[PDB]
This record gives sequence, C-alpha cells and structure tokens, in this order.
Amino acid sequence: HNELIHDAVLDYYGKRLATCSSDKTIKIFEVEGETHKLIDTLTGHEGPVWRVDWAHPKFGTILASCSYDGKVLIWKEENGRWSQIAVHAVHSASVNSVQWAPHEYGPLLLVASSDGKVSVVEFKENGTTSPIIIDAHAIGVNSASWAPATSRKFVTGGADNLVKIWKYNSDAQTYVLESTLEGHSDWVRDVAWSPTVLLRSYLASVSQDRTCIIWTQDNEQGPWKKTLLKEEKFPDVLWRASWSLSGNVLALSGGDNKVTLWKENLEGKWEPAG
Amino acid sequence: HHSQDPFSECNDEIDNAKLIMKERRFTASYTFAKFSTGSMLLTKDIVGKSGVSIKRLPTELQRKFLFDDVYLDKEIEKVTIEARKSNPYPQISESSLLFKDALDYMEKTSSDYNLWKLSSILFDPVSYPYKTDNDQVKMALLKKERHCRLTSWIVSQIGPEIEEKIRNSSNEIEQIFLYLLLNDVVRASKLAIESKNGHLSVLISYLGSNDPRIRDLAELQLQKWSTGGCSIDKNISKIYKLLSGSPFEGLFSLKELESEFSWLCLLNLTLCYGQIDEYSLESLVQSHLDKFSLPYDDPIGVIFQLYAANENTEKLYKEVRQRTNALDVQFCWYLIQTLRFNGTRVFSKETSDEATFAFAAQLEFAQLHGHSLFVSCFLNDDKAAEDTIKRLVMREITLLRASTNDHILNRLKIPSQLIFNAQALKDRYEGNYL
Amino acid sequence: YQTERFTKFSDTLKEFKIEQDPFNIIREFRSAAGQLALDLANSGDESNVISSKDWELEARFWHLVELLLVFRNADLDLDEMELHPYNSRGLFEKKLMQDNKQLYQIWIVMVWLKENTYVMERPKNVPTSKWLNSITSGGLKSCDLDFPLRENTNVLDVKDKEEDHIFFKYIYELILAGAIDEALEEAKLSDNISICMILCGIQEYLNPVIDTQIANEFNTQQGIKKHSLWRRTVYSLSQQAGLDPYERAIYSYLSGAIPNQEVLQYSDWESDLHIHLNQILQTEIENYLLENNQVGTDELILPLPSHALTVQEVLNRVASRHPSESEHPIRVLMASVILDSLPSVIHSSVEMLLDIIDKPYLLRIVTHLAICLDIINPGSVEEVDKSKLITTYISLLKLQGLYENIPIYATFLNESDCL
Repeated sequence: HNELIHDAVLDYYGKRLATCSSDKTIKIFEVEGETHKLIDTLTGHEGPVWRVDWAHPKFGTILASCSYDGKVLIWKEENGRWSQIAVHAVHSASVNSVQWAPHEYGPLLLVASSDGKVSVVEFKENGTTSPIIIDAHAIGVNSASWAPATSRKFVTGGADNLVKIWKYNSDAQTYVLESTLEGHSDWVRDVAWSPTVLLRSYLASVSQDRTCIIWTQDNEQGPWKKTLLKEEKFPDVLWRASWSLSGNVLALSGGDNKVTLWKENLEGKWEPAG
Repeated sequence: HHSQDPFSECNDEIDNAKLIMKERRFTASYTFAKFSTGSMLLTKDIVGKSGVSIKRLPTELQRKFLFDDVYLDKEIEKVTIEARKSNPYPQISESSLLFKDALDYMEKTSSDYNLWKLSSILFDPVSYPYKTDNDQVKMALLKKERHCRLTSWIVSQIGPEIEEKIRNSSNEIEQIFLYLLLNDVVRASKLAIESKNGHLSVLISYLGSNDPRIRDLAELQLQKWSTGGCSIDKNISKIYKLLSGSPFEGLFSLKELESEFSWLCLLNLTLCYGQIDEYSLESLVQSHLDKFSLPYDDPIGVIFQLYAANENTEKLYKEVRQRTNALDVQFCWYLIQTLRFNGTRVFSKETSDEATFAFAAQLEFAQLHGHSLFVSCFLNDDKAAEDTIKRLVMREITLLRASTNDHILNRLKIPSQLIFNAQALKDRYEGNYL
Repeated sequence: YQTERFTKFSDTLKEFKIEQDPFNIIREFRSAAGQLALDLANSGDESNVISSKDWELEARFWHLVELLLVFRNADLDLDEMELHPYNSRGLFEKKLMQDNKQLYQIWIVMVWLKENTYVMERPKNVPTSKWLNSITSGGLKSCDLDFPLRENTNVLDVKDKEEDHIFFKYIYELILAGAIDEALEEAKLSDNISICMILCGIQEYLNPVIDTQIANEFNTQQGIKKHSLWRRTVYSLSQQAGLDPYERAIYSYLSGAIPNQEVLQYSDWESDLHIHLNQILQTEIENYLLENNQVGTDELILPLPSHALTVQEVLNRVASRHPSESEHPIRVLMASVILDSLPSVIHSSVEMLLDIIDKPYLLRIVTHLAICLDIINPGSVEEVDKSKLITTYISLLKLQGLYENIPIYATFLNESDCL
C-alpha cells in the first residue's frame, strides 16, 4: 500500500532514497536500478509527512522532515539504526517545506509553516538548536528555497500570492526582507532558485492559478524580469518546480499527470524539451 | 430519527482527511518532482515499490561513439592541459582536434559523415609536403589543393542527381552541358567531338583554365548574340555562359536553373569556372551565396556560409543559431574548438564557453561524467571552470575511479586536493574514515 | 650605275678593319643585297626580275646567317632553371627551350621562315556580320559554328561559304607569317569571335603566382591548362571534312600536324619546310611534357604521332618534294647553315673550281661568307680555301676594272705580297 507519497529526496550520492507519505511514515530505501530495497520506516509524526530532505553528507546522515503536525523532526542514522535526534516546531500550524542550506553556511535549515513564518534553525556545538525566525507571509507560506552564493538569500512562496527574497544582515541578526514580487492570482504553490552560477539568476515560481513566472535578474542590480513561461494556463493547477544542476533546465510537476520540461533558448524565452 | 453509532471510526478519518486536503488546497491531482543531484528526475509513481520513479532524463545528445570510452581516451591524447593562471584547475592549452578525426567513428554513408567530412575539407589545415621556393607560393598551392578537394567532393554528392538527368536527356548538347555539371571537361569534350559539335569541343577544353581572354571573349559572343542573334541553341549558350566565368552573375544567366538543380549543383559551377584565380575560396563561395538563398534548415549549407563568412564567422554563427538546429550541440562545440585552437577563426571567450557549457551538460545528463569533465576544461572562465569541475568531481568521485581510462581522467589535471577532498566526504557519508 | 655593288660589300669590309661586333658585316651584308633586290626590282627589264629574286634570296640568306650565328656564337651560358612538379606546363615549355639549343635553333629558323612569308592584302568590303546571308535567307536554326556540322552543310548560303573562304585563307596566311596578333584582331573585328577563342588556346598555362620565374612577364594567369586535350580537340576538328580547306589547314598547323592536300599543295620550300619544323617542335614539346609527367592521362583523347623527325631528315624530305627550289645555289647555303655543315660546303664549292662560275652571286657570296666566318670564328675555314676564293674573286675585281679596292681583301694572307 501506498496510495500517496507527498515528497521524496535523493542523497548527495543518490544511493539512499527517502519517501514520505500521508500515513505519517518516512520510508528509507537502498536504491539500485530497478531494485530499491526497503531498509527503514520511521514513525513519529502526528500528521501526513509533507516533505523529507537530507543534509550535506558533511554532517553525517541527517534528514530534516516537515509534517502536518506543525512539527519539524530532524532524524539521523546511527550505526545502522535511525533515531529522532532533535525537533523544532515553534510554528502554530502545518509545516510545509524544509530545505537545508549550502554547506558553506554550516548546517542551517529552512522551514516554512502556515503561520506565515519561516525559520533558520542552526545547530550549535552541543548539537542543540538556536532558532532565528521571521514572519514571511500573512495568510500562510507554501514554500521557501535557498540560494547558492559566493550576502545569503532564499525565496519564499506564499498564500497572498507573493514571492519574497530575504537577505541575511549582521545589523539585524535576522534575515532582512529586501525584495518581493507579485504576479500570481492564487497561493504561490512552489518557488525555486537555480544552481546556475552563470551570467544571471533564475527563479521559476509555480502556482495554483496554473501559471509559471520566471524571475530572471540581470545581476545584483536590475530588478527581476517577469516572464510567464507560456501564456496559457496548464490544464490543472501546478505543484512543484525544480531546477536541474548541470543544464539550468526546469521541470514542472503540474497537477495533470506528467512533468513538463522547459529550457531557455537564445530568445531568452523558454521552450519544451523531453 | 438520527441515530448514534460507536464504530464511527472509519468515518472519522474519512472526514478528518477531506478536512486536511481542502485546508491545504491539496487537490487529488497531486504530482511532485525535483531534479536529482545526479541530474535526473523522480516523480510520484504509484506502480513501483517506493512511489517514485528513477527517471533517466532523456538525452538530447544523440551520437553513438560518445558512449564509448575508447573515443574519449584517444581524444585526450590530442589535448595539452595546463593549470590555470588564477587557480590550480586544468584548462586546455593545446588541441589538435580536427573534424577529420571523428570520421573513423561514423558511417561513410551517414549524412553526418558528410557534415564532418566537408567541414574537414574546408577547415582542417591542409598540408603540403613538397617544399616551395617561396612561401607565398606555398599559400597558392594550398589553395589549389583545398579547392581541388572541395570541388571533387561536391561532385560526389551531385553525382547521382546529374547522372539521372543525363539518363533522360534526349538532346546531345544538353548532355555535354550535364557532364560539365559533374566537372568532367574531357567527357564533355569527347561527346562534343562525337556529336559533330567540333568547334564547341575545343572551347570546352578551356573550362578550368581561368584564362581572362577567353572569359571576355565568351561574354562578348554572348552579348553580340542577345542583341539580335535570331537564334542560338539553348545549351550552347549555357556552355558559353560557363566560359564567361560568371554564370549567374550576368546577362544570359543560369540563375533560372535554380529550379532544376541542387543548390549544391549550381554552387559547383561557380566554384569550378567562376574565376578561381582572382578570388579566395571564401569570397568566391560568398560570391555564389550572395546570388541564391539556401534552405534555412540545411546543414551542409550552414557550413558553406560559416566558411564563406570568414570575416564575421561568429556574427553568422550566432545568427545561424537563432534560426535552425541543423548544427547540434556537440558539433557547434567541436567546431568552435577546432577553429579556436587552429587560428582558423575567432570566437568570443563567451561564445566559446556558452558552447562548452551546453555540451558539458548534455554529457552530464547522459551519465558520461568523465567525458563531460574533459569538455569542461575548454572553459575560458577560470571561476566557472573551477566550480563546474569541483562540484562534479565530488558529487561523483566514485565512478570516476575504476578504469585507467578513468585514471588518465583524474590524471587530466584534477587538483590533488579536490580528488581526496571529495574522497573524504565519500567516507563520512559511508562511515569508514581514514 | 648598279655594277657598283661589289662596292657595298667591300665597302663594309673596310669600315671594319678600320675601327680597331663582327656580326654587323653580315647585318649590313644583308641590308646591302636587300637594297639591291629593290633596284633590280623596281623598274627594269623582265630579265632583272630573275636576278632580282636572287638578291632577295641573298638577303634572306644573310639574315638567317646572322640569326643563327649570333645565337650559336654569342652564347654565354646564362643561369639554369629549377622547376618543381607544381610548376605549370608553361614553365616547362620555357625550360625545354632554354636547355635544348638544338631545338631552340629550330625555333630561330622558324622565326626566320615566318619573317619572310607572303601574306595577302586584308580583304576589302567585309560583311557587317557573320553568316548574314544564311540568317537572312532564314534557315539557321542556330548560329553556332557547329551548326552545319550537326546536320548537312546545305544549310549555309553559298555567298556565306564564299566569305568564310576569304577569311579562313587570310587568317591562315597570317598564322604562317607569325602574325598571331593580326590574326586575333581579324577574328575579333570580322565577327568570328568563336574562331578567335580557338586561336587563344595556342598558349600553354602560366600563373605568375606559382610559376614565379616569370612573375615579371605577367601579372595575371593566362594560357590553358588542359592543353593536350586542346591539341587533340583541335586536331580532331581539323580532320572533320565539311569545313573549309583553309579552316582545316589552320587547325592542322595549330595541332602540329600537316595541312590537308588542297592547301599543302600550294606551299613551297620555305612554306613546306616551315610546316614540318613546326611539327618537329609540337612533337618535341609534348614529349618533353610527357617525359616530365605534366600531361594528365584523361587528355590523351586521340593518337598524335610521337616520333620527331630531325632537321636533317626534314630538309631531306622537303628537298625531294621541291627539287627545283631545293637545288638553287643559295637555298643550298641556307640549308647548310641550318645544318651547320657550312664550312663543309665552302670547301665543297671551292673544289667546284678545279658549274659554279656560271652563277654570278655564288662566287661572291661564298667568299664574303668565308671571310665573315673566320672573323667571327677564327679557324672556321681552311686557310687554303680563303686564298683559293679571294684569289678567284680578286681576279674578277680586275675583269670588272675595280682594282681600286683589292687591298681590303688582301688583309688575310701573306700571299698578298704577290699583289
């Protein structure tokens, strides 16, 4: 049985898969070709597990998951057996996303719950948590992705149809909101920053209103540029929006049964590939 | 009367569920998918054993020999890697790659072979073994050579087309013309001799000797004719037009033949008679091109234009790019690379990298990390080269360590640091350190 | 006042031994007899017409003599030519001509032969355009030269054929005379552009850029590459009857072949000798090119005689073909000079003095020639024969009453002390 897994994730070396469904269990597998042997099952959530996500192997084998029970549970494999090592749910509602940061930031994490909040839970020397939260979206937050950099930043998809870009600041100690963008007519489902350290910066924000806006910012100055992928609605609301590493390609998990794939051409506009 | 039931547990979840969805907006038409570390996708697949599918992102890269490690080894023997002057990361210093090379790995029949072949004929440097008294003469001899190769090749292609047409010609003089279309002066001359067209036969022998005297004489005869000449055979005039040296470029023009022969068949005419000596292969080919537009989507056509555009090859390259896809990602990279490493032409640090990325990627997507690493080096941007190499070296250190063809690999010039560094992290993740 | 003559000849002689180069005696010798051939010619008894031509012939004789000796003797071994396989046919021909003095001489002789060839006067009243009558009678479905070839000659109006005749014959006399430029000019201007082009094929390919050693003479490539082909093509064309005999004759010459009977029937010793030497040449060059892999097989369309006669054998055959003219006294000297066996004949005619004394000029000529020979080539004639000649000549300066200048001639011998 498994009629509905809400999220799955791949480890840096893609050898261990971590799928999490509604029955509140997170199933760990040992992937290989056509055989992904079940190696674990992890129960400890009081609601459907929305998303799972490993951390850079530079921190052992850590997997921070967010479930419906308003709580985010950090896990960890220890000598062959997992163990909920810590927890952080200073959020008054269902936790939606949870995405670690680039390992050059330490072991930071990023949670986005319905209480219009998003925290940056770092792990101190004792392994203990030191949260520095910030209110992000009034009517709730559906997602929030990090940004690879070399002055840190992350994007946040909300319920009030916004897409914010926060930036860490020493003078504030808590990420200072610098830019927000509008262009959707329904809960900005998922938002994503791209791992392309090329000329500019790309961000594909999928939504409920069945559109995908691409925020391409020339550089550290000229504000973003709105560009509805295609100018027609997809036959059903869209959910996920993930970038590829090598290739700046975009995959869209539209709530219509297949994932489209859009690439950028010399026209600056995007075209389907696949 | 409304009743009370104590087994209302199977109806508590059902309604407690529908409650969760709608407050979330989670519509029964849910699908998730994000790009893999090892660039590929996983999407909710309710028919496997995990609810996800290990999707092998389809490869845009379609060219057999690339999935062979033999090719890549031999292709590295041709490079000379030097560490950057702004970081210890590799980056090609010398390349001896030539379109010529890749020919052994293709069918001498595939249209692909034709692209690579012609691209060689026109770009790969030609060598002249016999020493020349003077070096300006060498230049001259090298041109006849290349012109001779190019002209002989075009005849291979138009071959059947023309032979077919000769099969049906019901007129002698018309065939005499057709043979000239195949660049066979002697057979034309012979047929002429045999068909009682003796005078014509002598004139034909001139075809190939850019003799300007004969050139102007022919035009003169043509003029005197189209200024009265109550009647002159439709083909005899075509043959004279050819002796004139500018068969389209004129007033009795063979341009109308544009709809009877291959655009290539006609280009041959210009290249064979057109005034070989006074022009360069480039400006001459350009000359022909300026008279006829070619099919936007034709590749062997795109090459000729790139070859002819000599002065602004890049400008055109970009233009070509934003208009057709005849030139694949691999080719475009290989092309820019040879021309760069051979002085043949010039390209932007950026256009040369843009082309490299594109291939470095299409290659990673095919799981060919070794090969995709190699390519990565040709990057001019040290910053990007570094990042790109590193990122991939670690994220894959495993596979890049089995065979010696995998050895020569990290042996490219991958930094000592970066190799063991990634290697370390392959251990604190696997649990067996030092 | 003509009986002066011996004046001119001896006259030179003085100015020579009076300036103390030798090639000027002959040069003047020529000019002299030339001036005489004019007098006796201009106005006079129809008996002078005969003694006239014998002076012209004399003139030609000295000319030929000057030409050949200048080259043979004046010769001061210039530099050699180093070619490469990438060089043009044109350079090879040039080289062949520098290196092979034997052959070059043939050229020298042909240049001479042309120099003295007769050419008619430019045809007057030539038609505005070609084959007008046929065009006007309506019947020329096509106006190219190959049209009446392609189907029965009944096509061309008689009047037209009549004019092609005048043209072709004239172009022919022009080619025989060496007037290739007048030839091209006529072709152009008389509306025979096609025939004109054929005349251009005469040159082998040269390209300033590659064939460097002549980047001086030209700035633009010229000449035609597939020459062997051209040659056969022309040759074959020459053989196709249905063409005017003179047109066929032209291609014959151009191919290095011998013109047809109808035309060749009217050629004389010079004409005939000219034709055949042309052939030795044509053949010689092509073989030199075959010997150097400079002829591509594709071009060997037809067979052309590959064996070259020798000047000796040519003269021999041309001889028996024109006995009368062959035999004439001074023409025999022309041949002697050509073959070099000159002293061989001086000594010969000298013994014809021990029917030479019947013909006036001979006794004089042989003498002055012998004089000239030993001046230019000390050792040439046997001291015996000089004497024997001057002797018998000096004795005729007496019978003539001109002891006045016998001293000049005495300058050669110690036997002068007997005068």
